[PDB]
Amino acid sequence: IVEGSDAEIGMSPWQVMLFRKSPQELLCGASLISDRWVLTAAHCLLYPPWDKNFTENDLLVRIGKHSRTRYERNIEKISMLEKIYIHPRYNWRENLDRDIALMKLKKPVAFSDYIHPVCLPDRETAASLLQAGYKGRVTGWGNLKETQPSVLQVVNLPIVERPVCKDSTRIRITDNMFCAGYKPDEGKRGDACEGDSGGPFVMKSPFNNRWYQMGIVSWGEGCDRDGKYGFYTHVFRLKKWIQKVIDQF
Amino acid sequence: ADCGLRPLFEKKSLEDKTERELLESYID
DNA sequence: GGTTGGTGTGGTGG
Ligand SMILES: *C[C@@](*)(O)[C@H](CCCNC(N)=[NH2+])NC(=O)[C@@H]1CCCN1C(=O)[C@H](N)Cc1ccccc1
Ligand SMILES: *[C@@H]1O[C@H](CO)[C@@H](O)[C@H](O)[C@H]1NC(C)=O
Ligand SMILES: [K+]
Ligand code: NA
Repeated sequence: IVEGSDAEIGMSPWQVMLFRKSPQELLCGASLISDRWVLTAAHCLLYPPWDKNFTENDLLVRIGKHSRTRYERNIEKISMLEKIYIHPRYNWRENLDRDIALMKLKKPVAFSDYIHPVCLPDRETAASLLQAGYKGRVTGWGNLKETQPSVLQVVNLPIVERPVCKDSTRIRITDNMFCAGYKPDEGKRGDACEGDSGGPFVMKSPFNNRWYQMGIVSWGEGCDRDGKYGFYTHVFRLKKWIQKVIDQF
Repeated sequence: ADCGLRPLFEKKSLEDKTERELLESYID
């Protein structure tokens, strides 16, 4: 996260850390959607151009964390994965279309002041809140600049209209993506960056006070560049696939 | 069920330090 | 202690 700040304790209790077993390192963010299911970006698990291809046994998830690196004894929960589910039409070759994956924990996690699931949006909530100029919030332990933090970072960013997103990049945008970020002379800055993928872009409903995950950190070109925007997987548009995997498996 | 409500914030009627920015984007 | 124990500097920083 570029130009963000340190998260408060328990500010993002659905934030999950995807951690590699060997070598021991942070891979990506992720989000807690139920006591057994964690959502992330597909590219965090499968990206053949970088020779990335993880199995359920290569990974742990770390739930409840604040510190990037230190083991937060009796606060965080480290869970092994039962199974990973990558969208069958995840398009890693072209533009990361449908950059989405589900991870089923072996055992359910107990909720706490530090661990609590985020809501997934329905049609009513997405129509209402996912509008250009409204702001959401992104969180992660990824880089502080294009190349980092001691603790989880947060930044709030405005949703950008589809035309501007489309014009800001030569990558082909799809309806399974949105972009967010300040325009070049808008008065503020900020962005997700490498290492923040799979983290949630959330919005607070002013009608029922709940947080909804509208996006997944998916991709950008550099970080916090003028005239460029962060791209996010559009969770609502992929919600049928989410529901099918959870209902089946 | 009680998704999206934070024990240390919503549940305690406490605001985090920047959430007001979010709510303002909806109404100025 | 702490966002958390204790033959308490490591197991994971100080
Ligand atoms: C895996 C994530 O940590 C990362 C998030 C980067 C977010 N950036 C900004 N500015 N918000 N995603 C990536 O690094 C993805 C994975 C593959 C390459 N990639 C990129 O973002 C490239 N920089 C651009 C790109 C290349 C290929 C296909 C789509 C995008
Ligand atoms: C990823 O790895 C699995 C084995 O874990 C293998 O079956 C497959 O060849 C790989 N998939 C891709 C798309 O490279
Ligand atoms: K200690
Ligand atoms: Na930008």
